[PDB]
Amino acid sequence: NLCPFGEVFNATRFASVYAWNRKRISNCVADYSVLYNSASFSTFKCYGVSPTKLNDLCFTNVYADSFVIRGDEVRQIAPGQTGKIADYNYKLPDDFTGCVIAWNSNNLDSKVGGNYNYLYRLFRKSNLKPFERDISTEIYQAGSTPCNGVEGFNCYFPLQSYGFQPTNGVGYQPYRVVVLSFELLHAPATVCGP
Amino acid sequence: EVQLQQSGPELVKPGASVKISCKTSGYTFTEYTMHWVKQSHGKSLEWIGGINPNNGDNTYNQKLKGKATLTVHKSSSTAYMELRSLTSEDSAVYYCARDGYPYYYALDYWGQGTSVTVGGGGSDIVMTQSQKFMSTSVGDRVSVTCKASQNVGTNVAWYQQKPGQSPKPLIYSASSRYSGVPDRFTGSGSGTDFTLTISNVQSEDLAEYFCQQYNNYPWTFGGGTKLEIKA
Ligand SMILES: *[C@@H]1O[C@H](CO)[C@@H](O)[C@H](O)[C@H]1NC(C)=O
Repeated sequence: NLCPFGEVFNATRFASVYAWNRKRISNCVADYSVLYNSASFSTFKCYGVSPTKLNDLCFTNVYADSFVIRGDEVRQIAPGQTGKIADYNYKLPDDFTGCVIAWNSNNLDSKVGGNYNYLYRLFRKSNLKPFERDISTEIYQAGSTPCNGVEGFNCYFPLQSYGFQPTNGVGYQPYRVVVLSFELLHAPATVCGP
Repeated sequence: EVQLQQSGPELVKPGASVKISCKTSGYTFTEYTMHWVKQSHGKSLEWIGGINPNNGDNTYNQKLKGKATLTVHKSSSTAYMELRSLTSEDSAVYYCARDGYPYYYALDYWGQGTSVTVGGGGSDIVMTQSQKFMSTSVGDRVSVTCKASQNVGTNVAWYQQKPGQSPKPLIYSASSRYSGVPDRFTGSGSGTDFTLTISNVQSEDLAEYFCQQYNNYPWTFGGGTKLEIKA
């Protein structure tokens, strides 16, 4: 009947970016201008698609991916970007079709002397493929000597903690992010809008 | 073209301290870990420690009992080693060298060396080259053996050194050749027994040959085998 976007956008907890969450969305109708004309979205960028035109289109499947990153990293959530987040955590394909929605979540996801519950992957042997997810925590080998699962010189736990405090620069504050991706396949299209 | 240019010789007397540099070029400095190796005159190679230049992380051979400290200067792409409380036993040639991981393992480029003149841990791996000198004839097939006191898998490298030069990397991962190394050189072995084989030995193979393990810290080297080549 109606696509459950409030379920995604208004969730209490958000995933860490390295463990980003995907909600599949099918067999429903929703107004996207509800979202575009919503409030306090500091980023609303679309690719291959216009927000207003989403009401006139039908897609086979629509995925809503959500996670939290730093403010200065929201720019990496875009086709063709590089950096720790795009390379190791959440990668959009070069020909991405969808929208990227972000908003500052400082006073929900920070803490007194720092919230250290959101993590990101700082090390990885190779870059992620688009929409790949890596939740492993194997020790990362930075030199010729193997680590054998022990942290030490050139042997690093691969995740790093976000230093989310109020009084950080706003570029360091947490932002929640939702990425909608749209796919039109041979099968019947069940996500349309009014 | 990678280059590690080290600073010039030093003469000191007991109790004082030395700081030597290693200026790099030809590659992105922060992408490769730098190691330091000591060679006492006529003696074998000893690993001092390493430093990851991207984050400043470092480690040291406990044999040095804390007398070395490694630093880097990312701006000038330069690594430093400072030695303190120098004694008679610290006179040696000191090398910087680059860990080539993840492409060519172990020490794929070396500086030219810096002359400085004035038992181990129970779990340290000992690499034994039981032959110190071999004489063969041109054209022979030569086998240099190296035994590890503990299993080191295939994390073994071989180097070649001619007098007055830094070691030249020949073999890593027990059996792979570094760039530009002739096919006459092959390495074999796994576990604890390793061999370097030179097929059809030539005059330019006159050198001393060293094995090394990088399976565990401290990195350790065999004692070296000098190869003399006669007509
Ligand atoms: C999230 O909740 C707000 C009210 O706090 C509401 O205005 C908004 O539409 C909700 N988002 C949805 C339903 O996608």
